[PDB]
Amino acid sequence: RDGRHKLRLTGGKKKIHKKKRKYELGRPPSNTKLGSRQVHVVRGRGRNYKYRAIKLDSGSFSWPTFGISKNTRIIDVVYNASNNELVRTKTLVKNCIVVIDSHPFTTWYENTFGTTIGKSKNIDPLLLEQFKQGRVLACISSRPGQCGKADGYIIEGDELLFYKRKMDKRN
Amino acid sequence: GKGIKKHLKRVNAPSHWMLNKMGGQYAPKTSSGPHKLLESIPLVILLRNRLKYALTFDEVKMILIQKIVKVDNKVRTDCTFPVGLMDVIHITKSNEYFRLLYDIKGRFVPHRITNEESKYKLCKVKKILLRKGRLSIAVTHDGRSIPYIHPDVKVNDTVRLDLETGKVLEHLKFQVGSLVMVTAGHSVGRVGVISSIDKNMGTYDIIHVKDSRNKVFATRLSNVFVIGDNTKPYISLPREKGIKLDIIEERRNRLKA
Amino acid sequence: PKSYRNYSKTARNPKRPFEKERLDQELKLIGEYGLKNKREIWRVQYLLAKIRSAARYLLTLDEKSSKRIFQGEALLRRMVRQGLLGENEEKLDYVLGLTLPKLLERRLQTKVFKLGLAKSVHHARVLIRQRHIRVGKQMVDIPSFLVRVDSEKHIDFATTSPFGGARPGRVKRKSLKKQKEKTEA
RNA sequence: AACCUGGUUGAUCUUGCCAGUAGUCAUAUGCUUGUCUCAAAGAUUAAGCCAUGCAAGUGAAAGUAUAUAUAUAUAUAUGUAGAAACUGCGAACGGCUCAUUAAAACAGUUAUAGUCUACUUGACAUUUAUAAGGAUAACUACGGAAAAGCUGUAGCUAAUACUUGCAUUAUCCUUUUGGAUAAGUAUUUGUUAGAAGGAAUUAUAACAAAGAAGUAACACGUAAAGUGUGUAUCAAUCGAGUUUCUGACCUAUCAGCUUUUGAUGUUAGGGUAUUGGCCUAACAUGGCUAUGACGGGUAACGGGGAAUUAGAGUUCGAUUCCGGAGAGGGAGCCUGAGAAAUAGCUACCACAUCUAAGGAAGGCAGCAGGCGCGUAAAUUACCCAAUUCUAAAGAAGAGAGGUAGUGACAAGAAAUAACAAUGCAAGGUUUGUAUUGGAAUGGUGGGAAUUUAAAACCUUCCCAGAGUAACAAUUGGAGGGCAAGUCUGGUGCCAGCAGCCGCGGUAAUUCCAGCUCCAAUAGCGUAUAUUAAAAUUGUUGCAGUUAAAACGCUCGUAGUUGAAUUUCAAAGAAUCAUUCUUUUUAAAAUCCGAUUUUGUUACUUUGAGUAAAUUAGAGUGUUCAAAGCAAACAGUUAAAGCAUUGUGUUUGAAUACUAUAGCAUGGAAUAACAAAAUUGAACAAGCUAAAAUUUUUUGUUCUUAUUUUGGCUUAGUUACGAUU
RNA sequence: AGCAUUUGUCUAAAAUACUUCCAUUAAUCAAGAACGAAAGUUAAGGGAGUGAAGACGAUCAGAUACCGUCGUAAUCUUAAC
RNA sequence: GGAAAAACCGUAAAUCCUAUCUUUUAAAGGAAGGAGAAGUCGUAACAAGGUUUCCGUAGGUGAACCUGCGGAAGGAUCAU
RNA sequence: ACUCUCUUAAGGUAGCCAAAUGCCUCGUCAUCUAAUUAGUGACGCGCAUGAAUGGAUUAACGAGAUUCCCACUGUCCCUACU
Repeated sequence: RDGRHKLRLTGGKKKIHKKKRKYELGRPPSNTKLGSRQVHVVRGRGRNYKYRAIKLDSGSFSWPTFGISKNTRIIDVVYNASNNELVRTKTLVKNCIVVIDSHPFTTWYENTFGTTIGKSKNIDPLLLEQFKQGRVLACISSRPGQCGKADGYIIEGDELLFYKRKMDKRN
Repeated sequence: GKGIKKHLKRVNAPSHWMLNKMGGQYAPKTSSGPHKLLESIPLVILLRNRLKYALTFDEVKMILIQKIVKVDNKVRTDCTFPVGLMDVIHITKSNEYFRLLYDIKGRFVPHRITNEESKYKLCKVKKILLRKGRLSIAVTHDGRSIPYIHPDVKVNDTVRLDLETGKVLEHLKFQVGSLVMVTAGHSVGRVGVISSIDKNMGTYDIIHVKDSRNKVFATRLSNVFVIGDNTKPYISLPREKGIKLDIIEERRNRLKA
Repeated sequence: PKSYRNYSKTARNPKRPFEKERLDQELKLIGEYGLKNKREIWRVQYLLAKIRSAARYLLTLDEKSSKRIFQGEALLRRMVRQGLLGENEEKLDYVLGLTLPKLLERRLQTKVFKLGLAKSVHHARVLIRQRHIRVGKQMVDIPSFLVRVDSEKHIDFATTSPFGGARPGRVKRKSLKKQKEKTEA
């Protein structure tokens, strides 16, 4: 599997000897979808344990601008940076764009500052407009296939504008 | 399979073990432990091949079962346990204390030491790590971990260490006026004063060392062991006092006895 | 696995087999020093040649050179121990000057023949094989032992030899005579 | 020891080969073989096939014993053993082969700021309890199947196996102390703050989220308070994976290869222990190539190294060490720290054993031993004593390993007479040699002493014990090359010999004998390969008018090679007449009128850091040598030294080499290269925008203002600026 | 390689001479290219002499040869090879 | 909580079909080269070898060869 | 090969083959096939081949002549049903 038995830098067909070694691995790939939390333990080399989430729904989501996090159910997968197949199939992967249920954050803000740490950084109107309708656009950052949970952050400013334009000239 | 290699051929073993060609086929392989394989001796070699208190490995086992050997103030029990670059061997039946030192040819001799100086050792720090709660710890070439070290002590500074408490008594700066002992380079087993330091970006650092006969040689920083300050060596040096005769003179001396 | 004990050729075969002048010379040398085979001459020749090669290499190196002074002196001291060079000579060109009769002259059989004991070179060679000789403190049967200068002073008879006064004569004849005398009387 | 001879001819000189010669840790084979030491040995052919046997286990304070046995004190107390079995740890090392494999693997040289790491070492931990839950083996009973290291039930019972789970410490304030408050290790996310390394998105510190896993419900009896076993994190360590640089055999009658099926890159993922086309998607359209890519060949594992060498070199390296690869051929997997493991497993194909035919079991390139293949190779040995390994580690295991047996593979030492008398021989009392005749001795036979895991050998001693010293030396030769026969018979161009020239047709210096002689000698022939000889592969170091060989001629790309020129000298001391060494002599910057820095690279010098064995080499009377890595010294038993009534003492195992590449380092010459005028500077002056310095408006904090330093725009001023 | 009548036109060339200019621009060159006698080929002309083939007459034991008489192709220009 | 069983991607053994390459190897007949003898036919070459040789080329021939065309001297001339 | 001989205007050259050309003839030898008067390659004293009456070879092309091989089938075994 890993690291040999593909063509020479010159374009040549390099010969093979040295039968595949276990320390190569190349373990079988895992999708992971949106459903009810279900995770499998994997035993990696040297007794490194890894967590294979095969379905998830409830993550740790961070509002970066205020440095605070709440746990939230994730409503749907809406855009993927790479292939359209993953988003179509409703499967999570690291850099994917999901939508989160914003009631925890809304509740936090009202409790803390009032109105619907380093105080008063004043939201953004586009983000605020999304916020009223109660389900908000977020980027997963952690690796589900490694860490057994999917953790992410609310999109902001320029990054927000980019994803909104790509996601939805327009078909 | 393709695991770790546990055997060691007698020929493939280090030259400074000083084993013969024809004595069987396999050496003692040192167990893993506080000093590197290539930079120690296994306790079997020390007892049988150097001191000569055993003629066989079996006699070494018989000696070892009896808790009459102590290295570093504590009893040891495995034959293949490492002697270490600087340590105190204590043989309790005959009340003998040895400190281990290099000669001037490049091998380890067990050197007869008084009871009073036997209660301390010299430890080079290899690293200094900052651990949780902002508490420093130093890491020694003696495999030993040093909690709560002075911030005044840095990586090439050596430290005098008690054996009862494991705590530091004092330290010797690696300042360019300090006695240095050569540990593994081509000129291993010498003492000099540190002439000069040359610092090279991204690469090995070399230090120029001067002998008591005013001969100069250079050596790589990795293998340099501070051994005292300009007044005296802080432990008692063996017979030739770290000073190396040149071959012609050595042969001339040997004849002229 | 293969043994780590080393081994080497003593001698080198001579090249150009039938060269008359060399061949007759070798026979002449055998005639003087009592050697069994051309092989004995060849080993001695090889030994001399190695010394000559070493000395030649040394003399190429410059004077006052550290390696040169050390090794040259050491080799020369070894020659003094062997008794190849006299006291007055002490320089590498007398090492080059070493010559094959001079080396043969330091064989133990030769030394015995010179000192006495035997009445012939051949007599000396059989005497040495038949265990009558002693270098003092040690006994030897090898006629190709070479004598070192400090050991030329202690050539003797073996103390367990007849000439040392051990078992004193021919057991057969003395017993036969004694039995006959007792019977007769 | 830096070496040459015979053969073109009537005779000659060349060119040129062939022939001779020697070696070959390089195989075979023929004859012969007495000693002793030393010791390679089914690799070349078939990585062909294998009968039988053996080759990995493990419990001496310390997880588990109502199988069972047992000793003391009064059924009871202690204990001591303990078959059996669970559990634990190993069995992933060793050992073997060399098929594969030609930038691969390997060697030096980096990197790991891209990671994993059992045993061992040292630091050392956080959100019912006078003691918790079962269920299982051995074991008991009934069983089944021709047979397997097959296993079915049901009843039991333990564990350091499996599974639960019990406080308490730290932070801030009055001020020893009195109050208040906090309290998850890795790991992962988001947010920031920031002891060291050349460089940090590093150690680390805080905030907001998640979060494994743990921190003893365990066993001994240790010090006149301790140990074992398990255990989170860190470090160390035995290491492992990737990974930088540079280095290879033959072939152009292999010249364009590589990219749909990842080739080269970019982005994002997934995957990994981690980096990466490692793998998916999307996007680029590249990457490599006559300085030989891409193919083909290899009777090719690589290297340490080996043989041969005057110096260059040339060939060889299955084979002691290191590294790689593989276990009939392929493939896939489990367990565990470590495996794509082969005396683990599953399947296929190719083989193949037992079977009552239903099914079962199999893998010697472990060691023996067999068949086959062949030019070509040993005992179904004995032993774990040493050497080491593995274990719950003394005490058990190990065909790892040692020791023998077989052994003319190689290598060292070394007999096969010696000697005196006479007689004879030759010489100027001599030297030599067929008669005699007393000494010397292994080999050998026996006994020991000893050696040894045990025996045998070695050594040593005591008996026996040579004269045709039958206790018997052979092999190949005797024209030339080439050292020794124009000796004697037989054959008669036949038989034959003959590396080569040639010999053999009736005197054969060559055949076949015999006699004599000669070379080497317990060794000597023969074959095939290989090195020298071969300056006949030629860098050193060939030849090309005519002997082999100048392209028909010219242009020309790659290649190789390339004029001159920029800093000359002067003075002092040593030494034997020279040599070696020191001082000063332009210009700028920099440091307190004095003090010290100044292109790049090749090249070269030193160095550094280099596995041993090998190899060169110092030391060392193994009986000598091949060797080994040791040893030496005094002492009929004590002196002597030095320890404060005691203790042997000196010791040796050096040194060098370990590519050309990489690393540091002094450098004047030699080379390159950089810098270099249809123009480029260097400085002094002035204005301008950036930074520093001083000040500071106002009821937890927003300003403003002068001054000083680097960058930029604009006239002047300099030995201003270009080698022949 | 090759080049010999006359004159013209278009071309190149070398030496010399040069107190003329440039300033190393060079030397030899695998790859590749230009030219390349004679014969031969392909195509158009052209065709005197010469003359492989061939035909005869001789010479010779024989003669497919030397010698002789005749005689196609080629030899010449253009255009390719 | 969980044994049997299945389906899907993914590893992917193996079997067969083609295709090319590789390797020896058969084959009537053809046509070479050498080796062997005293066989046949010539007279080609060496002398001006009885037509100077030899080259390149083309045609012919029983073969050695002969002839054309243009070269060379290694020619038999270094020369009115 | 080489020689003699009668004789022609000249005596078949380069080629080619039992060919749509060969009587003798189902020529002799191979090969294809299980069996070959067929196919193909050779051989060639050829009843009676052969050089613009064209000879020899040919890529492409063919409602052409000929043979074999693969695929395929009621052509056939052996017919039946519709």
